[PDB]
Amino acid sequence: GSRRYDSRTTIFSPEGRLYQVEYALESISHAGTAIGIMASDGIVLAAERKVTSTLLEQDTSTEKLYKLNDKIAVAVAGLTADAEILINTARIHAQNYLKTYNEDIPVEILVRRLSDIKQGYTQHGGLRPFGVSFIYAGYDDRYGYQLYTSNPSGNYTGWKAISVGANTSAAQTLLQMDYKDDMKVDDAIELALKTLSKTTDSSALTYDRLEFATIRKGANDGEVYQKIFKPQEIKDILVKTGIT
Amino acid sequence: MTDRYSFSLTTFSPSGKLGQIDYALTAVKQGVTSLGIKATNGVVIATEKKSSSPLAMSETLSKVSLLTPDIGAVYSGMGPDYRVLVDKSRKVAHTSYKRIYGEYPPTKLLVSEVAKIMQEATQSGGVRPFGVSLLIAGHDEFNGFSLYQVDPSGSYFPWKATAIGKGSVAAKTFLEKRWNDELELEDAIHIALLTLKESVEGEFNGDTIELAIIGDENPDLLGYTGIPTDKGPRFRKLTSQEINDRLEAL
Amino acid sequence: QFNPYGDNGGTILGIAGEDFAVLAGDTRNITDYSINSRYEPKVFDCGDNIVMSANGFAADGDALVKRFKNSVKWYHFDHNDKKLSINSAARNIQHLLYSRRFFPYYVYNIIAGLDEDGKGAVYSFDPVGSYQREQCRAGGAAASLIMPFLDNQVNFKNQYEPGTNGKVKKPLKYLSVEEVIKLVRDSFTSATERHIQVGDGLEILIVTKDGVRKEFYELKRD
Amino acid sequence: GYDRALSIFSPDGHIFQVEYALEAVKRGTCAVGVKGKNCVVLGCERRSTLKLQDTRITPSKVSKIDSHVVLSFSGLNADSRILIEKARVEAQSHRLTLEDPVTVEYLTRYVAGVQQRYTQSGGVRPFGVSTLIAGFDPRDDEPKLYQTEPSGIYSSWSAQTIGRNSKTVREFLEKNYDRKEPPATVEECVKLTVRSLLEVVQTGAKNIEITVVKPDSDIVALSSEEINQYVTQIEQEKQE
Amino acid sequence: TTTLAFKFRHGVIVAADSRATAGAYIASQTVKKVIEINPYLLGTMAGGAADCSFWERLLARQCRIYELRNKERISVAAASKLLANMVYQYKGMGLSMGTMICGWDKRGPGLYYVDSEGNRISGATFSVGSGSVYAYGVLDSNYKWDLSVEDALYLGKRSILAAAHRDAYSGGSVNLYHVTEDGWIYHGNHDVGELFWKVKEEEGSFNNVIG
Amino acid sequence: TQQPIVTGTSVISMKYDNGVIIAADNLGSYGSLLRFNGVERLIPVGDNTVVGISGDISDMQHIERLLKDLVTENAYDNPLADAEEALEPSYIFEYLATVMYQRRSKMNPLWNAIIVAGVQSNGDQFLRYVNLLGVTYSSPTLATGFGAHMANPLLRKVVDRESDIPKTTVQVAEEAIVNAMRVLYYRDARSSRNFSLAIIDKNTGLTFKKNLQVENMKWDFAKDIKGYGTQKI
Amino acid sequence: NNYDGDTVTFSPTGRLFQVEYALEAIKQGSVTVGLRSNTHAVLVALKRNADELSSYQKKIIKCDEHMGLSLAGLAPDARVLSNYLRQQCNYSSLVFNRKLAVERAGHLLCDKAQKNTQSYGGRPYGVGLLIIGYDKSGAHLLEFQPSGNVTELYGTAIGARSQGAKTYLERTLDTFIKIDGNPDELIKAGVEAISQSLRDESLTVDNLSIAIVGKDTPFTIYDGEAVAKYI
Amino acid sequence: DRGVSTFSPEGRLFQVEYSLEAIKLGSTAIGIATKEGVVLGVEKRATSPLLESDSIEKIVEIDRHIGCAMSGLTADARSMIEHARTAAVTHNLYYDEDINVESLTQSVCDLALRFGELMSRPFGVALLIAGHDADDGYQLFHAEPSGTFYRYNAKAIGSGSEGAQAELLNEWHSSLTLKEAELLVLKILKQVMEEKLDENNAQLSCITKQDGFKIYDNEKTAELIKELKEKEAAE
Ligand SMILES: *[C@@]([C])([C][O])[C@](*)(=O)[C]([C]C1=[C][C]=[C][C]=[C]1)[N]C(=O)[C]([C]C1=[C][N]C2=C1[C]=[C][C]=[C]2)[N]C(=O)[C]([C])[N]C(=O)C1=C([C])C2=C([C]1)[C]=[C][C]=[C]2
Ligand SMILES: [Mg+2]
Ligand SMILES: [Mg+2]
Ligand SMILES: [Mg+2]
Repeated sequence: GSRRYDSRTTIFSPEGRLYQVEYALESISHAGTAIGIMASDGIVLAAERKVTSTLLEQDTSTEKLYKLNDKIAVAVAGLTADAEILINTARIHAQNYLKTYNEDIPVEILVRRLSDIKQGYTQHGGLRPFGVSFIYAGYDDRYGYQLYTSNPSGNYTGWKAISVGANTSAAQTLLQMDYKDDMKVDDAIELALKTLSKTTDSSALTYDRLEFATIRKGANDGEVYQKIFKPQEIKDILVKTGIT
Repeated sequence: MTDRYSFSLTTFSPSGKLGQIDYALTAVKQGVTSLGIKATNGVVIATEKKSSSPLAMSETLSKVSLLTPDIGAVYSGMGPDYRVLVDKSRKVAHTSYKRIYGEYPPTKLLVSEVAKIMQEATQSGGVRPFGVSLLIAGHDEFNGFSLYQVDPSGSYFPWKATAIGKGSVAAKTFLEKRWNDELELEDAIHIALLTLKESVEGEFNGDTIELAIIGDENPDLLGYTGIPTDKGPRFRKLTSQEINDRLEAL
Repeated sequence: QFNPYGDNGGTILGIAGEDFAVLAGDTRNITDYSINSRYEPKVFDCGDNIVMSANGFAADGDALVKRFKNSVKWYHFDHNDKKLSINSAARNIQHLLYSRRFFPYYVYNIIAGLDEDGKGAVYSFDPVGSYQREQCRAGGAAASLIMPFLDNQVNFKNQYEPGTNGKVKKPLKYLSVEEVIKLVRDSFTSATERHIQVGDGLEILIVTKDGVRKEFYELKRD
Repeated sequence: GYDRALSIFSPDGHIFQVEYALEAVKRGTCAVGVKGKNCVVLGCERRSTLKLQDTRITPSKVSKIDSHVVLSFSGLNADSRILIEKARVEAQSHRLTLEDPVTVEYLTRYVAGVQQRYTQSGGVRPFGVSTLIAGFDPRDDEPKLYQTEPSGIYSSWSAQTIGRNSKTVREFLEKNYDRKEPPATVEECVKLTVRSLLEVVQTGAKNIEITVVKPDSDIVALSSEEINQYVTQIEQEKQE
Repeated sequence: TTTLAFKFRHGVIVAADSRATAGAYIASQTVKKVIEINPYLLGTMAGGAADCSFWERLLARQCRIYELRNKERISVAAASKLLANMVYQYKGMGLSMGTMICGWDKRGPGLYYVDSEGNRISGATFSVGSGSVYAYGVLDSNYKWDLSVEDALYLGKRSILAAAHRDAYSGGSVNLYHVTEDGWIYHGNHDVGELFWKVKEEEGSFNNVIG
Repeated sequence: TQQPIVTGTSVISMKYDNGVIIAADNLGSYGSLLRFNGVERLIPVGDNTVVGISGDISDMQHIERLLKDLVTENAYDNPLADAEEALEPSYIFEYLATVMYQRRSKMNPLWNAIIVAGVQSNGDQFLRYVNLLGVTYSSPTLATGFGAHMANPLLRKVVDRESDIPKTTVQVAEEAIVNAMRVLYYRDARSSRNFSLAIIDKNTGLTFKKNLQVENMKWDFAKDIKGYGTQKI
Repeated sequence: NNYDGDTVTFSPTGRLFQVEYALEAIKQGSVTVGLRSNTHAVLVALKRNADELSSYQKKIIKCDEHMGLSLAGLAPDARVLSNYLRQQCNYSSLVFNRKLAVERAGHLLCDKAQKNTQSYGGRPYGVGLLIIGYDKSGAHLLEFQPSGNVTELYGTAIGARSQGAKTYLERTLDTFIKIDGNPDELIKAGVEAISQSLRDESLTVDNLSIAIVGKDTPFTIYDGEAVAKYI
Repeated sequence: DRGVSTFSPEGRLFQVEYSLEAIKLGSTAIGIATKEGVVLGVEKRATSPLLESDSIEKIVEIDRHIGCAMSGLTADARSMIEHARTAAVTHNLYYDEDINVESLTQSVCDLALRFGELMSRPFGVALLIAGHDADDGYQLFHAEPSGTFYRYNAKAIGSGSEGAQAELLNEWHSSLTLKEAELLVLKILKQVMEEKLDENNAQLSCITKQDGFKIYDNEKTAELIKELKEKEAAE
């Protein structure tokens, strides 16, 4: 019967690893690098678009940075199509919470929910897991500014600074070196771009090969603003920090 | 009986590759060339009508398809897969949008829905991926004109101009030299015909080429008068004669 | 509007002795003012020395008996031909009745046999499963005519010993099978006189350690 | 639905998927449980390969199932969340239907039953998780400490460890822990728990987590400085 | 029917009549309205005979499984709650039950009132049935915590008698139970006909009646 | 739950020494309208059973099809279908009685009253009744609807109890049935003159008589009846 | 070889190996004999024990007052199939007031076993059955194979060493068929038939199991000192 | 791979045969039936000295008149015990009586072969079911994952089973007392166990008509162990 053709996606190896999860992580390691840095007065999200073309319409393009709600955003590393499935689920979950409790969803609760969905695909159903790793950047009134990551295993952890995708080993070393606790957003912006500029596989880091976003309390009085940077605005911040 | 294939047929290999998606992209590569170019006041999509037999009436086989009055689509790869995707794309435009908001979806969101259908064929049980890449050209009020590519993985990207299928690498190079941000629609049609001639071997005329545009509103194609706000479809398929007229000034 | 219930009349009577038990019932079947049958059996040998009668709506009564007979059959299959005790049958019948709590069997059920000490046993049920063991019980159309007579002549109620004047009761001496059948026949002859749904014939089933025996007696056919 | 039998017997009478789930537990960070005379202490290892971590928001290793019971684990982190959620739901369901909080033995029996169910159900793999469940029964002052594993077997322990290098810390506990006279105070119990982790951990900085559970729903997590004082005292006595 | 139960120093007394009625007709006079759930747990029956009987036997099985699983006797509170949740499923469907779950557990003597309407109430004194209103008068006036077992058994018996006399749908005989920490003890069947005359003479009550 | 539309009236029957007789008129009434005049309400099953049906005709036609299908199904993988393992009156009845009671228990009854008349393998007479409620009974005489009120009294004068059955011949029994059908034609407003009669004998087998008429009717005394009390002319 | 992984796969010569392997389980089972006359039908079964402390596994199962069988192979599969027969016999009685024909009982078993040989996921039954009964056409004996094949016979035997008893019955055919109105002599012929399949061990009091059904004889099973008469 | 419900060429179910191998790895459990009662005993086999041995529950009550000992993958037994307890209590609900030991055993064995592609695999545990009823008296059954159950006068399951069974072959007779059976289980357990038998690593239990199913205290078993040592030293 059909058993003959079943790959058995949800089994342990003799060493106690999940085959498909490990191979999904291998896929993600070839994806464009995404970096998240948390500061005292905000969060930075930086990400590298993969070998683009001159004929790609950049200003209407979005492959890395997505908005989950007004307070929370995500950087993607892996299969974009798989990520959009999860992103829409997270957007719905955030709205369900808001409808139920009349309060914006705490960041961790949203992260746990998505991570639980990923976990399910590794334990039951016989389907391949989602080949996606997220960096969650968000704010709530309990813990303030928060950075999380999740991977196909469905395991998630909190960070002060973190990278996913390609060259994370090199990127994490550079972040661990220059990061300090009393750091500010403007400094974190500079750190993120400098780290991408050194880890990138491209010849030079340009505006057309980047997606950038900040979450700042730099909004008029006690409130939070999400800024998805435009192509011209990425070009300006590259000149300001002294990369181009 | 029962469908007992409740498991994925597309899985990650040790190298991190999704084999069936790669193989689907290979099928797209073998397919006939199709392209899309975006102008300031319009979009053009074009392809070759590769007739399987001269006894076959190639007019009955439509490679360029209307999805909504302001959105059109063309493909490269497996024709039957494209035909069912067009049926589903047309339906989802109504069920997931028009029946809710009372208006047709913007290009990017219809593309998003088509992409979702193609992603699910890449993860769901007992199915293979669609063996096609789509080029979807369209217009809407708040985003203006736009051109999107959709791949077997479900990934989609917006383009100023592009090409897919047999001679895509050469065609994309040709488009890079000719494309600028000040092109009028007629200039884009002219460039589309030049680009397409390079990939075609045999006859090159209005009967062997299929070409459609997203441009100005066509009140003559609306089918009724009396409502000022309803000005007609922006999608228009060029006739055999209309193509031949532009081949003389080529 | 369709009424799924009916009333087939009839009356039944169970009396328990010291080492025996009887279950009697008239053989008349009726609808409204018409007679369907002058002889339509209403008391059945269900097996394992148990007799049973479901009186009221005959279609529901026939179904219940049919199900209990079936329950006895499967009790043997599942438990190595073990004999179903009268107390175990009663509990089983409760669950048959309550399984239709929201569309009841419109019947009053009585079973009779011998308990595990060999003594006579009678159990009576309400239409939805409430059951109780008793020494004497009449059910059906003329139940209210017969029961007071049995309280007086079986349990010696309101009867005292002459000379004492209400100070000392009549002692509860057990009855023989011959004395019991007399009370049964007089009960049904009296009920036949004053109740229009009772008559035609009387069929009595007697249960002893030796088995199940039958006795039939005619009644007035008016 | 996906019905495939993933956990099955092999010719030698082994269920490899359950045994491979134990290998996932062996890979997991070390967890230790020690019960004193009037308390239970749960110690947990934090691997220092991950720095630049935000310790405020990172999921803690010890999880409260109810106000009087806690659960720590070793193995797949994502798998542990599913067991913890189920346990928490059952704890409230028990209070709701029986008007008493769960006993530690009951909660353990439930969690172990869930684990077992995933070893003979179609289309699912076993949990790659072993748990240590500790606490005090309602209106009781006797300490409780149980362990579970992927196969679904569970048992009570005077002291126990699970995870990577658990063989070493179990060796330490077997010679140091006396049944006739267990850790009489909280200090003695915590000290023994820290000592046991210091055999394996590496550095005694932010790598050791300690959670003390006392009777009548008195649960508290020690801070870095409080634990660091134990690490200091232990090594100063060792220099002799 | 008339049933009652009350907690006191030395446990809980449980009493009930034995009459069953089908309209004005007295169907039975020997019915058992107290139910034996376990050696330490009793349940009363009022309203639907079948309903009360079926669901409390269902509860008893539920309680027995609990003992096997947990190696521990169920509490009075948990038992009453299992019943309450069971009948709550069928609310508005036509069930008719008024019960009392009486027992001794780790918390001492326990007494819960449970009905088909959905009420579940802990209390020291309850009476349910058509004759409850007559029984309450005797209970409330004579009930104390410091009551002897002899006096407590009489109170529960005398209270049923009051109701059996006045209420047309109550009578027959009195069944008595005493629940201790060592389990429940049956204290006999007492015919109301004989009991009435005895109590009249010894107590002096019921002066209006002639005998 | 429904209401009957097109209906059939009385079915009457009785036992005699060697078999059973059953009869029913050929009318299908539509309320007070005597709509259909050629309706057969006696339906033979094999050569040993006749099922007589009263009540709703659409439900009758449904039952008629169940019985026709029952014969077909019994012959499947049955070499003794025309011999030892042929359908018995008791098998046919119990099947119908099962269906009737099941349908009433779903509150969607077959609005009929049925009499199954036949002779068993051992020569024993079979005569049993079943209706929309699943109520069953047997008696030496059986009748449905108006027949229960008017025919049974006449047939019970011939066979009052079980011991009168051997004393009753086929000529006497048929005579009684034919007289009962005349009385029903006098007194039942939903009856017809035309009827069918079936005899199932253990010796001579199944005799099915069609197109029978009520005859020897008394109407002459009507000429003398004038007015409603005081009128003389 | 490559075509025995499941029941849904024919081999290149048109064989179903999983069914043939299920057939093999019957040959490993203990011997049981069936035979009949015109008035009665008899089952004789050699029961098997695990060891001296153990009981002797029961081989004969009653289905109705007029029908029953003996098993050889997987006992749980016999419990499932006999339960199905009990239900079918019971459906026939409750609905049609009719005792189920033995031939029709065989047709129902055939069809139930067949479904397990043509569908993926399931497995064939691993047991052989000998059904006896007395119905309206007299005494009957059936042999059931889990391939689905059911056969009506005068006599037969299944299980280990069953060929010896089957040969004996083939010789005795003309004799035992005539044993009418004599249950003890028909059982004697059955006990003598099963004896031809014995090696080393002999028929003891707790080893032998006999069952009979007939004209005025309900299906009854004889075990223990009740069969000492026939030893 | 291959089906879960597949027959081998010898006519055996692969998975059932493989589960029997898992049971051979399990700790020893012994049962002896007498006219005065049935005794059940088990090897606890703690993996470490820190493990509180009294929490090891390998002897289990099903009803007041039925007990049960297990050997093999003991986690698999929990749902079998749960079903058995439910079956026993449910029958008491439907029939107002104790359930026959054989009928209870048959109910447990009906679960055994409910596996395929229902549960995904057979049970990896064997059960000794001991009890008493009025019809057949004191009984001992051995329930396997094949769905088969044999009645036994005496039976041993687990790692030291064939060695223990041979010993039970010689020692058992129809006139054994309860005390004699208790010492006999302790004797044979001590013989097949790796570690030295004491009250902490071994557990006794019995079922009598009067007192019902009882698990023995460690203090009570300790005296029976001391009584065993002295009687072996007596000759
Ligand atoms: C008092 C006598 C009256 O409240 C007392 O409550 C007793 C309680 C009791 C009796 C026997 C056993 C245990 C407890 N109650 C009865 O005697 C009731 C009276 C009653 C009938 N319906 C009802 C009652 C009380 C309160 C609500 C609803 N008797 C019964 O329950 C019995 C006799 N059942 C029936 O009479 C019938 C039922 C049930 C039923 C009938 C009659 C007909 C059709 C379907 C069901
Ligand atoms: Mg696709
Ligand atoms: Mg009259
Ligand atoms: Mg409940």
